[PDB]
Amino acid sequence: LEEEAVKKAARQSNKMLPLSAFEHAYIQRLINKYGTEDFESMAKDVKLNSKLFNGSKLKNLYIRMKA
Amino acid sequence: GAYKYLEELAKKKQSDVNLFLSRVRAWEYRQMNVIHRASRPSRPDKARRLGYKAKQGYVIYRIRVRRGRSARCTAEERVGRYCSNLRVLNSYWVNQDATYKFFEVILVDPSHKAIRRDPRINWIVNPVHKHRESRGLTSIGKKSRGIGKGHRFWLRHNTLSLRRYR
Amino acid sequence: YVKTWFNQPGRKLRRRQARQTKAAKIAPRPVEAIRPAVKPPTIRYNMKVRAGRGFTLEELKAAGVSRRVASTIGIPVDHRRRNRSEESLQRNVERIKVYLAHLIVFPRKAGQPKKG
Amino acid sequence: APGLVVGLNKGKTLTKRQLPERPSRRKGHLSKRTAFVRSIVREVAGFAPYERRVMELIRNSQDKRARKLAKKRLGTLKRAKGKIEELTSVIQSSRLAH
Amino acid sequence: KFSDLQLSENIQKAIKEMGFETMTEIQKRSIPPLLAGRDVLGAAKTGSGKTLAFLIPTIEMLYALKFKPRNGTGVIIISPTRELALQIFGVAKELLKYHHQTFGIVIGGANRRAEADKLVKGVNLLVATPGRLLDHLQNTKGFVFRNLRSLVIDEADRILEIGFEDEMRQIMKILPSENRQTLLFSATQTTKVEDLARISLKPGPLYVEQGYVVVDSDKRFLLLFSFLKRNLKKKVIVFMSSCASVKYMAELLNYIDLPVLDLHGKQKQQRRTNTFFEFCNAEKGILLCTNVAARGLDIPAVDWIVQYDPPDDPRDYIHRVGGKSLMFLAPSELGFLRYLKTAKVSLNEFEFPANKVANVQSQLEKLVSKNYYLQQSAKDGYRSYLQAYASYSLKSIFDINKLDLAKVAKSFGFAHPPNVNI
Amino acid sequence: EIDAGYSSDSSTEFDPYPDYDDFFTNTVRETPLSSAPEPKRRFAPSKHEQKRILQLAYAIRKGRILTSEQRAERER
Amino acid sequence: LKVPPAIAQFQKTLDKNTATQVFKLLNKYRPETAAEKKQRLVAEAEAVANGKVSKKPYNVKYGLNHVVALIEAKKAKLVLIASDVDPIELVVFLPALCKKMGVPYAIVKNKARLGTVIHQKTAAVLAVTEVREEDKNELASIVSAVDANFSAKYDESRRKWGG
RNA sequence: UUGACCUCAAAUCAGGUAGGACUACGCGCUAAGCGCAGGAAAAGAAAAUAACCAUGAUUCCCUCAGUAACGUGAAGCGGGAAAAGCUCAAAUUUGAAAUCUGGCAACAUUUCUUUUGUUGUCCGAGUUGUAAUUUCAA
RNA sequence: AUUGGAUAUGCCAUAUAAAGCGCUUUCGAAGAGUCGAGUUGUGCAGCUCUAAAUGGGUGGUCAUCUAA
Repeated sequence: LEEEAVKKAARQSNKMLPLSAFEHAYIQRLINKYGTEDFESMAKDVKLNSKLFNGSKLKNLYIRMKA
Repeated sequence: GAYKYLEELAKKKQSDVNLFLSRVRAWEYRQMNVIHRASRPSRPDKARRLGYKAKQGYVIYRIRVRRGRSARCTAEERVGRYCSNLRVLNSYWVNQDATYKFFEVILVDPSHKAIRRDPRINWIVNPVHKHRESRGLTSIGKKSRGIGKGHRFWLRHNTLSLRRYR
Repeated sequence: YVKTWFNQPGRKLRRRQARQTKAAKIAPRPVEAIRPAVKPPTIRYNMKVRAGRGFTLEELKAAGVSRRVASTIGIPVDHRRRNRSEESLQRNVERIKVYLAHLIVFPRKAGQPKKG
Repeated sequence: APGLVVGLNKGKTLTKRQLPERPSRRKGHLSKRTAFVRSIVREVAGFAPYERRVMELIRNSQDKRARKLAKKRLGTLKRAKGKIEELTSVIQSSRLAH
Repeated sequence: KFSDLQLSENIQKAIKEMGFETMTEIQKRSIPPLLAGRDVLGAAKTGSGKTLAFLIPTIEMLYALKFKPRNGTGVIIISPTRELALQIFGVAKELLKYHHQTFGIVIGGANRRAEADKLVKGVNLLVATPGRLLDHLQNTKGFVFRNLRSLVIDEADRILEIGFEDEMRQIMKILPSENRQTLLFSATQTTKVEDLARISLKPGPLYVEQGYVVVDSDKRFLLLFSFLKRNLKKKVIVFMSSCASVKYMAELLNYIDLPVLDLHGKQKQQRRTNTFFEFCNAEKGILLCTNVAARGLDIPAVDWIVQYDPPDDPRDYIHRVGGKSLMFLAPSELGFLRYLKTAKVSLNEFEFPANKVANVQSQLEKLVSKNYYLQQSAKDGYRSYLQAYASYSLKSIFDINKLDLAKVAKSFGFAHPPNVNI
Repeated sequence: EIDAGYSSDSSTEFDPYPDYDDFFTNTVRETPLSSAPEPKRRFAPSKHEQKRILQLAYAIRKGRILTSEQRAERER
Repeated sequence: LKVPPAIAQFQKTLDKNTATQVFKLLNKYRPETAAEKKQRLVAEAEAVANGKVSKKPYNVKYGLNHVVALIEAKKAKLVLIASDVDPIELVVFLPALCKKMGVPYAIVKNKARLGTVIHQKTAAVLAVTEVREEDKNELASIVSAVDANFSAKYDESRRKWGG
């Protein structure tokens, strides 16, 4: 029972999500104008951050875009 | 929004606003049948907190009972027999005068698909809920038989329990 | 009226089969949930340790089991009980830790939509 | 081992814990919105016939008679004290604008 | 200096990132005995590095004893006002950036129902004011503080002058005294300060021209905006009474194409120093900061010093000035002029025409209403402004009751005053 | 003290239509009634229709819903 | 009987000309129909399906709970109360609440006229909180008329018992 | 002159539902009479106990205990069986009634050509409030 | 031949989404002809009166619950 549960975890081990066309262009457009380190200033922008995501949701988008 | 204002107004019942309305509405209620359909609850806040939703399947019925069992209990039962294809949800005092006590009864249509498909009121479709007022299973039925939790609230006594080894 | 106990052994058997039925359904996992250890509430019995209802929210926070995932692995949660002394907290935090030591939780299938 | 021991005893050493307050105990705390709503409705609905009698008795400095009416009306001295204090505040507020 | 100090790696790494790796005279005579655990009775001037003096040894003790939030608060720091406490809390956040000790601040005018919810989780580094801490000590069930080991008093002279004489005496009884390190700090050495030291510190302690403008509250910002526009090509430094107020004003002025620097930054001491050094280097520019942030910093050659918000310490402010001075004075606060008469300070009255005030209020209100981060900054700047006003030492001069809140919020960019508690 | 006396009306043996009295609304409240912070959602495009747009797009992709051009040309 | 002041204040409604002007401004900010809204969403949905920012709407606010929360938010610039709500308690406090919170209000004729504006059978009350910059003058002119023709008028009659 | 809403009506209009019988066990009103259910019913997640190192929905069994209380006659605790928790009302979705019954048209599906749904569209319900979120354990 | 809950796998998946837990210089609504009081009949019911907001209930100022 122990091994099959560990092996079954390995098979279903890709919890990480890919990005989509809308998400990728959203984060990329914010990145090109603000950089890849100043997420606080990214959040405070409203012209580009139309959905008004906070810096923590922008970081996940940036971190997720690489993979 | 305004349902908070409605409930604090309901607390003041001898007030000038409420006393005038109670006298006027008692007159119009007496001019109708003893049991008559209401288009909408006259106290929408009390109906709403007791379970009334403004959707198809829910029904409000106004009934008058001779003042001086509980009148509120008797209102539920008599409305239950009148609209016998409906389950009684709850009931609330609305008006009174020197002769009559007026109650409004919330009933649901168990055969209506909007009630049959709402998981929040689905529970009343089950046949165990036929005539909850007829069995003291409503709010005022439960209180009437002293059902509750505490120290304020028969086969077990008189029996002789004779065990197998004794 | 006399209550006669001729079905005392027929009740005993029926309860065993209900246990057997309950296992057959969820056989890799215990037929009963785990319980806390609590001290009875009187001067006569407060020196005993007995099974309680469920673990407190302070006990689960300290162990590491959030109140949502606690019930899903058969850990009851009593919101009413509390921890007036550190002895009860540490006695039952260790109980959850030992139970989690022996726990083999089997992975579930998780929806993985193709797009982002 | 994952098992429970039942009976016997445990270390009598005690270490008290200061538990925080439960949200259920917060009941009875007046709100800013509920205070506003109750004051509006107090004004709008008008006053009961017995509340008018009490306010006029307070107006003529008949406080002993006013408390006797309120206590007989509501049913307790505790309720009478609150009603007298509330209506006296109404009298002062009305007297400001009347 | 910092390298010579034996602070742990996390404290050392944070100190390098937070600020510099030097050690001032006040620190050099205070870190050693505080680290050893001996009682320290220092007397240092304002802005002499006192904040770090009682922080680095204290945080090191927290790491040394390995405190956890389930152990309650192990350190309490007492500050007289919110602005000084907030600066300390901001610095402490930088220092604890690498550690694992929870920190928190309890000050007057804040959310008591939420402050208590924070406390029952354990706040291993507590910054407080005497008024509110006593309330949380006597009236909050779930606040574990029996494991206290360090008590720090900041500016004890101001604490006793502001009216916390009895508040401290009550706090000492509730607070534990056995095996607890205490560190009093007050430049003044009055007899009452010595009495507090006797009742708190253990035996054998270680001893160590004016110009004003009368402007109504509603046009206060509009007058400022027009004045800054007129003097765009000069070196202007503006003092305010809240770090939240300066954040909004700098954010608002950057929005409308009036670039202004600030010492607020992001509560990062390195960024504030960088901004101040660049402003000193630049011959022209405009900077907004608070009195506390500018306290202890050498003011450069600046044409205009604008005191947009009343100062918290008029006794220190009159000696603070000793280009041209400015004072945005309200018609309800004309009594502050009488104080300068008592202090024997020369002054002149400045007048402005109502025609030249840039009436952009309708557009200014539309920006704040439309934008979200502007509205939150405006709301918080307005809240902190009032709370500082209600906490001023000069009750007879700056009466919050005599202040009109509708006009105040008009300056901040609100048609109607927001709902802030007191 | 008490004097154990008896009141003039002790049991031991008026403008019925007054004018409206403004003791509470005679003065206007300056500030909002709620101090609850403003949510970000009111300053952003609605997520209700974004949810609805996305499930309208899916039906357009799957052909369950006739597109505006196809429906308009079908009316001719 | 003798109607209380809080219930008699509804018999003195807004007059012909001002109500017609009020409803003229309201009809420029009617909400968007269910049939039209779908058409706007499928236009945007089709745009995003083939290949891919907007502006905040401007419509009159309705609903009893929604509007009462808008008055207490000091957001409503004009509140229009129907004069014939069947349980009168639903709006009996609205004039006094608007007086307390400094909002211009009026009691207009028929719920159906308010109901028509918002594509409903009946509306108990309507509130205008924000208008387009082009029509700021029109709302200001109407509010002045409501003050002059409804609040300045009557005034004493709402404190006297009716009937 | 027209229209909108409201209230009251009519129809052998469409779709439903109620009654009567059984009643060992259930729950009520007042053994009997009367009313109403199910495969169990009722009760049920504390406006509950306690005074302790505290306990922890309900029901049932043992014990408490023929004790206390005022011949009647328990209950807290303790041992066991079984264990499971939750839903609303009251806070603006307000940058969008996001909610739902029905008709019609397709499609799928069946203990089943008998069942049960899906999608699309149109009307109706609903802003005097249908969804989402929240239930104090927060 | 009818179906249970699982497992393996295929195809779809409206995720621009929805959660759990970190934190808070922000908030935190809680059920009335009811509770209660006076009096009659069998806790409940009748009738007269009729509330409150750290309030109300129930126990020994404290504890403990949070009704309608």
